[PDB]
Amino acid sequence: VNSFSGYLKLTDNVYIKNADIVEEAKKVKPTVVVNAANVYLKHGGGVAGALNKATNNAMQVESDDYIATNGPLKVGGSCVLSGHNLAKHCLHVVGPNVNKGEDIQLLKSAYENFNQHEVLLAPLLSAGIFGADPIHSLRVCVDTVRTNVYLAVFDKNLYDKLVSSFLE
Ligand SMILES: Nc1nccc2ccccc12
Repeated sequence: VNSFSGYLKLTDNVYIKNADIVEEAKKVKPTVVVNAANVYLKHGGGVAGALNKATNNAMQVESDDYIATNGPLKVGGSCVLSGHNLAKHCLHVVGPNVNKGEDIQLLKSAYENFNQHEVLLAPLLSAGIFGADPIHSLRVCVDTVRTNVYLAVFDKNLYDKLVSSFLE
């Protein structure tokens, strides 16, 4: 149904809300939720752990089956797997992990994966355990994504800083 509500329109195609992405998925019934994935699709932490728990581990079971046959993703890459109870599809996108020395330039590649989907519910890529500057990630999103992205930011303080930064 893609019933997004209460988002702040930043650009013609980028929207943001102070919300929990899992509760958004339940409310919106998006066609596509983006996962903040790693290359092995091991969803023990970060947004990936939240999404996987909300699928009662179905996302991890599917992901383990996928990796054993298909091999890992690349940093900056993506795959499309089931959305389970959260969405029709899950776009698993690997942003660079700058806490582990990966090149922040790959954040552009990461966001380019969104352009194959008309509308997405997504987290800010490379945030949290991936260590990138969230203000920078929002700029790369706005500069790179051409399709309609609805960003959910959990932490109110961080939301407020992102919106302030963007309106400067
Ligand atoms: N659950 C959730 N939703 C949106 C953004 C997040 C960022 C980090 C952890 C959880 C998040």
